[PDB]
Amino acid sequence: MPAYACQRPTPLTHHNTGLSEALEILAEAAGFEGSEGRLLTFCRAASVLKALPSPVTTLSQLQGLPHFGEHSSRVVQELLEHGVCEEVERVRRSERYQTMKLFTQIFGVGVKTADRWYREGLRTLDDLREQPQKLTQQQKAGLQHHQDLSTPVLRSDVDALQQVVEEAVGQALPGATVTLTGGFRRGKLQGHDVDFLITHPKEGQEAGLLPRVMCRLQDQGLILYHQHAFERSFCIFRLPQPGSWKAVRVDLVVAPVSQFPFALLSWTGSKLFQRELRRFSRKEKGLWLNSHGLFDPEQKTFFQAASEEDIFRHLGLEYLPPEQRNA
DNA sequence: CGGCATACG
DNA sequence: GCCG
Ligand SMILES: O=c1ccn([C@@H]2O[C@H](COP(=O)(O)OP(=O)(O)OP(=O)(O)O)[C@@H](O)[C@H]2O)c(=O)[nH]1
Ligand SMILES: [Cl-]
Ligand SMILES: [Cl-]
Ligand SMILES: [Mg+2]
Ligand SMILES: [Mg+2]
Ligand SMILES: [Mg+2]
Ligand code: NA
Repeated sequence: MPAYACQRPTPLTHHNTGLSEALEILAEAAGFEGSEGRLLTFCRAASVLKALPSPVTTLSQLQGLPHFGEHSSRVVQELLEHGVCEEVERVRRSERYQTMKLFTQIFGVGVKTADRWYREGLRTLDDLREQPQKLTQQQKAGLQHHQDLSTPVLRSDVDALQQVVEEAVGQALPGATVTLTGGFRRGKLQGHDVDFLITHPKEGQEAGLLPRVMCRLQDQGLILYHQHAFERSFCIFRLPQPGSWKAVRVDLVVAPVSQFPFALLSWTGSKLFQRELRRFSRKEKGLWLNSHGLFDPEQKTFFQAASEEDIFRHLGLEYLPPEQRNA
């Protein structure tokens, strides 16, 4: 079992679901306390279990697996022996965890804002609604739409939404294309949002595109919230439903075609997969990876990629399709 | 021990 | 919290 998640296939569904879920609770709680390192270790340990070919049934099967030391091994040991880990259950029921989870789930509220509200004594969404002078416009939209945004987006919803985005994109710039990315590209059946990547086959034509797209969608009455030159939009869209509609989070990103493989790789995820790939690139290969390119800081050159396959090859990694990037 | 991903809004 |  290699140490980086980008070195091994990780499918969406696997054979250690309960164990991985428990470790991810501890990872999430570590993040709420500001410990990024602990969060990463617990996330990495969970992801190792997702990559195994069969269920862990005995503690001895953890021997030699990366990211399993005394703490993660004890969690697994307790789940195997008793079906429950006391530390995990204590986190689950804790007021701190439940409130930080509730607050950070809001679009526009991160850990730092949630923590400050927690320390001020706030606990519920109605607590926040009763003090709207303390909210940004983004947070107000996140709070007004919180209920709809807490409902999973279905893969059945995605097709309808891609068609409306394509219509606006085609008027904004004929020939521009829309690609589904994020979790749905990795095979998820549900999501918290829909992620799209937009480009045009003629380098340079995509400059200035996203404002033109957003203005068109707003004129069609489909935008419930957006932030307004720009190239990324994190919006709330109106999606039709039987006799009504619901609010859905949609992310739109524009990239030049020369950067498209890098942007597609970056926005397809998973989040852990991308962090691990970027860490691998820098620490093992001495190359700096981001959503725009892959840089050699010694030669001061960028690697020209025509496909995600090119990028895996240039990092010396076996290619993983999106469905195997569910780290 | 140092390190832990990344840039745009 | 774990790796090198
Ligand atoms: O902190 C982050 C968040 C997101 N991303 C990049 O943005 C992509 C989309 O980020 P999302 O937050 O939309 O996640 P997701 O689509 O994988 O899963 P859902 O919760 O939406 O179902 C991610 O898959 C990752 O590639 C990061 O690189 N870092
Ligand atoms: Cl590999
Ligand atoms: Cl690390
Ligand atoms: Mg998504
Ligand atoms: Mg998104
Ligand atoms: Mg230390
Ligand atoms: Na949030």
